[PDB]
Amino acid sequence: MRALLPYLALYKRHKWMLSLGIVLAIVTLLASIGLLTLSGWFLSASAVAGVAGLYSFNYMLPAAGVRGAAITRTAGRYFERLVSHDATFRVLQHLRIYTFSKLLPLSPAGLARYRQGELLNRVVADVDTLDHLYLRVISPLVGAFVVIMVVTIGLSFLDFTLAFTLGGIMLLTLFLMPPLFYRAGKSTGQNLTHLRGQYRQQLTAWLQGQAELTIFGASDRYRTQLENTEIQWLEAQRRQSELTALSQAIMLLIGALAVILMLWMASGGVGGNAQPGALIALFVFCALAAFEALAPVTGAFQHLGQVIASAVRISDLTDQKPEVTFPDTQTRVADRVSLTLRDVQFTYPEQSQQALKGISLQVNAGEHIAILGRTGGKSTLLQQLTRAWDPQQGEILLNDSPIASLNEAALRQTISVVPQRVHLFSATLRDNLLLASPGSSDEALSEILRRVGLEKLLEDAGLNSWLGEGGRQLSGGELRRLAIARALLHDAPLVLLDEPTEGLDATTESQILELLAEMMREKTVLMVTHRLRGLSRFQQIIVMDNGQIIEQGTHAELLARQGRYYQFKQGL
Amino acid sequence: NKSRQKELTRWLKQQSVISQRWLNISRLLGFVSGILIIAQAWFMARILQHMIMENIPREALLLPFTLLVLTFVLRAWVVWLRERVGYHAGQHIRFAIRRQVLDRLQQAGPAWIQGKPAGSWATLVLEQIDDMHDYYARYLPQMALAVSVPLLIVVAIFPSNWAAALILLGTAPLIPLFMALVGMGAADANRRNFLALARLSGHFLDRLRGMETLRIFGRGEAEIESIRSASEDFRQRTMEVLRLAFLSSGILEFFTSLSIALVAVYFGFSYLGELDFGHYDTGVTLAAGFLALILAPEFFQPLRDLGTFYHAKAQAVGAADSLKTFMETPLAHPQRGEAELASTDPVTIEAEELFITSPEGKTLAGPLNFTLPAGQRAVLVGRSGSGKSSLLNALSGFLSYQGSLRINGIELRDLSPESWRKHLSWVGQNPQLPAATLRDNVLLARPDASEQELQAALDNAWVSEFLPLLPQGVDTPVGDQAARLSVGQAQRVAVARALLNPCSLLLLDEPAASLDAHSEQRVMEALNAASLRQTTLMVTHQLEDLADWDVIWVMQDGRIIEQGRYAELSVAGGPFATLLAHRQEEI
Ligand SMILES: Nc1ncnc2c1ncn2[C@@H]1O[C@H](COP(=O)(O)OP(=O)(O)NP(=O)(O)O)[C@@H](O)[C@H]1O
Ligand SMILES: [Mg+2]
Repeated sequence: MRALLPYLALYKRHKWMLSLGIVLAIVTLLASIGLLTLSGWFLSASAVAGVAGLYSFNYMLPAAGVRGAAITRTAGRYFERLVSHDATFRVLQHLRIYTFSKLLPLSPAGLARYRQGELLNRVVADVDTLDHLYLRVISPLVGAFVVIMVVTIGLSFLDFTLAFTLGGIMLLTLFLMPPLFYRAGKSTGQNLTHLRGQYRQQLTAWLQGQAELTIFGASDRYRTQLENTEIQWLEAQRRQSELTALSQAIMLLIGALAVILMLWMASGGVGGNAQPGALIALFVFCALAAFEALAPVTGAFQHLGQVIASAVRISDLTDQKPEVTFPDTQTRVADRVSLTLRDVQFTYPEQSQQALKGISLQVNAGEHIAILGRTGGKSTLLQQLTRAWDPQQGEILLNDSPIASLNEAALRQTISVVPQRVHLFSATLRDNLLLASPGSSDEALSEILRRVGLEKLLEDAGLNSWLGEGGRQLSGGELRRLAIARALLHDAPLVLLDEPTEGLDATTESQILELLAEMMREKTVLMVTHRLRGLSRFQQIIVMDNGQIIEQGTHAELLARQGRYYQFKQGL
Repeated sequence: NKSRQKELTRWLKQQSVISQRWLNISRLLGFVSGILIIAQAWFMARILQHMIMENIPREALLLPFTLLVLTFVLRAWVVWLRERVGYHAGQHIRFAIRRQVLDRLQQAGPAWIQGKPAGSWATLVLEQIDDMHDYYARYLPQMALAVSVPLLIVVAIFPSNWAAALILLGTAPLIPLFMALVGMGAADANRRNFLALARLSGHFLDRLRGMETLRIFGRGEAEIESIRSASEDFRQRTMEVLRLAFLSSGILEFFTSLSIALVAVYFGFSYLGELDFGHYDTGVTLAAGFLALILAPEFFQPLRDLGTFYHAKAQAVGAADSLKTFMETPLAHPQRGEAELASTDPVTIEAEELFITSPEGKTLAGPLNFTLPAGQRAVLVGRSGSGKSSLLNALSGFLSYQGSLRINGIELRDLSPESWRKHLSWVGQNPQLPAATLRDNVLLARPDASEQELQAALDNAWVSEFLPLLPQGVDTPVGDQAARLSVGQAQRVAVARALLNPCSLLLLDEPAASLDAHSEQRVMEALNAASLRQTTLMVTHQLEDLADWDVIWVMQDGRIIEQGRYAELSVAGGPFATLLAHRQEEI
């Protein structure tokens, strides 16, 4: 319950819309209890008065009270639904800005342990569940409590004993029934969420491995094991519905017990008044209508265990230490970045093979240097050069200054990068390229879209076309021209290319390497790769084996001498 | 499309016949619960009249109290009973539909299952099928109780007063009139906002999966103002929808409030004498106004709960949209013959004009002509999309072909798939270990095998190399889609079970394609020495070492175009030599 403190502090921003929506759920629910207890009294008082007391009885005050308690019961429910859902969408916006701001500084490495897409589908869901804390927990529980304490205080003006036994029964089932049914359905809630995952993993293992199971003659043996998990999964859903059946039945008997007690006790007298005519129906009709406040309260405590559970997953993921910290130096961006590396760890050691002598490579201002690794390699330069994590050994310098000196405002400005996994954001093409340079005009976006070759994306209001999810998808070799377009729009002196040609057919990858030549002609291009198609134009080719540079030199210079690159160029 | 909506809800109401005695008991018990409501409201109305009008002491009313307590007990019993009967209705429908889904998905075989991601089938079998529970457990039982209970109320009030019953019944046509009148202004606010609320729905997860891109471009602080702006848009756009969906909910709470307020005024004023209609000239009694007042909130409760369970009809028509589409796919399966191959030795496979076709009917491999004698290790090479694996599947019986593919002189379609698959074993492109523990995966082929043959089986495949590296040894859990075994470790265990049993054929999709450098040597030489025991057909992307194999069978876009020993076409200048050049261009 203390896991919810970081997010209950997020409610302080909207504490007036959130508390208004709870007040409107009380006024609505007091006017429902007061419409049926004023009607019940009005019929008893009118019948007792009769035609004899047509003039003595004041019927226009109760008749104007059943009209008022019926308009606030009707309009109040409408406004309670509007305020409670508006105040819920404003907290949701806060919950998303909050979790996004915390998940950013720990973006590449803080989420590396979990599988992105399976972790980010829960993160979106656990934020959608902390949004439920107000509608599904706080409002039903708080609204029920101060409706019980307002009918108890009100009924105590007529009789203390009868107000306390009616309010005591209501209050004893506010504070005992919800927790006693959460403990009864805690064992089957753990079992239910376990058998569901067991069936899910056996179902995907049965579907993916269908080719092997049929040929090795075990498809129908792992099928009956899959049905037995469903049979156990359906028997844990039965026990859960056999408990909501008991919750609804017991809740009916308590609200029934509160009516026989109001009938039996209030006939003996309300207050000093013995044989009260119209005041019996005031109590029994209050008890008949008051247990509407307690209808949503047993399931409101059940959903508190899931808002708490999600409050832990969100809290642990966002309460992590960021890998890197950026000084607030405010250093102006400088052109002509020259990159120098000293004893830097190229790839993390495989099971700590040895003290990997770091690659001490120097790159001049305009040099296009290509790092030619073996399959697997695993250059982290794109990770260390963008400060995804601090290097444990060696030092990295950008323009004869340490890399840690640059603030994130300028570090992201002096390095342009194209990754292997280019992200197609769901937004429009204009918004999906202004990611690179926000200040660029629309005309400049259109030019670079032609100068890269993405002229097919400029058809029929192409710049306004929705891409990504729910929009037109770009295939391999279409994205790679979009990743480069961003790198050319967000022009930076130093350009890192992860593997600009991977999975591209020989006809289209030729255009990619030539595109580098004239577009990035004066840029400290540093392109690590595994292919050989156009390394001739790359100055100072580096051949790579397990973190130690074998040889360096221009393509013609390196090929002329017999070397590691020589065997690559001819054969294997 | 409401033309399909008629067919979808007809599908939903056709699948309900499985649990039909559960939806009948739930309809009978909704009629009993409407009778225990009226008895409950009749005993309270008669007890309250004695105490208030006739001033009868409570000790004389022990018979109506006993009956009143009894109805409350029976009323709770048929609420517990009706909740349980409702669950059984939806369970026996989900269970029977899921069996149908898993049967059409098992008969379709591995050829169709690969058309979709493995997590896109578990949505259909877990989420979609379980989304249909509350339509049968809660919505259908309530729509029965939403017409019986309100009509029992009126039929029981009409003998007492026809004006009290007319107040409740007069709102019966007015509620649908205004609810539809409002509801057709809420289909214009839910139309112009449908597209914009689908774009904004997934915007958070989109920005959240591209945080690495926003990091490297320095737009992390500029997407907070995008989440801020795409949440103000989402809120203001969905409050327009809700501002009208809460009027529809509020039409019923208006007539619930109006009717309770009209019963109170009509009865209160008629007791005084301001009103002189409604009764049958016998006079209006206090017990007849309590009965109409306890039953006025209860008249609208069935229609109020039905408004909460109505969403369950939307998420069950959603799940019927995809379950009906899946279950009516016209895909055609290969013919399971009755012929049997009892050779138990390398098969003399040969084919002419196969024209292999996918389950959907699309053709995958063109005219294929090859003759592979018994015991001849043969390989296939080519580029992606040439259907090299589509020929391996067609030999396993996973695909249907229009032509002759005679195995040991017997047509494959005429050969019974059950008996054909004891003479067959193969290694996949992606190792799939359907078992749980590593020992079981090796012994998947042979449920109980001699330990010496087992021992020799996994030692020969070089899986014992990393057995000491494992935590629990051989009997270790290989979790589903988990890295307890890496790609290297999990590929030699696929080979370990491929070679455990003697086979009359051995297919290889691409063993050691994504493998690590050391495992590639270990896995590939074990298969290479195992391709000399029986007729072997292999697909490979590493064209560098194939001199030992008998043929090459390089194919493009569905047809074998060159054949011959690796020496012959290594420098013949054909596409294979060009393809070999492409392999060497990378590293
Ligand atoms: N089950 C299937 N259903 C539909 N189309 C299929 C199926 N299997 C293959 N194809 C199509 O057949 C072509 C690829 O055949 P395939 O057998 O995958 O070739 P491959 O050489 O094994 N491919 P790869 O493993 O990527 O190098 C493409 O047009 C595929 O979309
Ligand atoms: Mg393949």
